[PDB]
Amino acid sequence: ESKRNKPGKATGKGKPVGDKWLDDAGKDSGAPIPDRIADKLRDKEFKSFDDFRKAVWEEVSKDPELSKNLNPSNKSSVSKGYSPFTPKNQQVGGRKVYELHHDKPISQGGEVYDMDNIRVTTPKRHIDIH
Amino acid sequence: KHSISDYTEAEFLQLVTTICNADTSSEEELVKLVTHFEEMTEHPSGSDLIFYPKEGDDDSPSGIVNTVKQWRAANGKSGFKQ
Ligand SMILES: [Zn+2]
Repeated sequence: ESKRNKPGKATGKGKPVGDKWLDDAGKDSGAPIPDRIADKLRDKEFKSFDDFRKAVWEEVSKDPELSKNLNPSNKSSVSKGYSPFTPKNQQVGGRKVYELHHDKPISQGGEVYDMDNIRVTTPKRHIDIH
Repeated sequence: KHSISDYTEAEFLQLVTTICNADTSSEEELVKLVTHFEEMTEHPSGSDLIFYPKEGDDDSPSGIVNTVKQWRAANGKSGFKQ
């Protein structure tokens, strides 16, 4: 009953990001996948989009430029491949963590594992987009 | 565990420690704990106490417990068991 659950290889370049990377997640189309993360995940095979999601947050945990902007609690989360918690004001009910979003929707032929088609969003911003 | 007065301070510290260390079998489990934490403390900052401390706030498990303890004391709320 899904497309996100079909295996595929990660592609795409991502974009340079700074300390406000995750601040960008609650705005516009969301924040890009960092070029630094894209370099690490390119050409790796993933069994589902969720496995890709886990890999993104594990790479964030391992990247000093990205992880330095998460507090000790959020560091513990990303170390486990969990998505980090957003600020309270960007949460919506039980959706409390950053969500990966497909800029061109998969339901519309958008690429599942092309990082240039992926954005990091807060729950509030993601819901508003859709 | 229906309210924070059901917790001794030491029990509450265990909850907070679990959350801070992401010491769960799934993200779903962790999110549920965080929700429970917010329901217990009744603090306006919610999960920000754990993940987005205000400048100067101690976001270690003991620091978070103290903040909660002091806030509840200062704002007319019941405290920990014992
Ligand atoms: Zn989306």
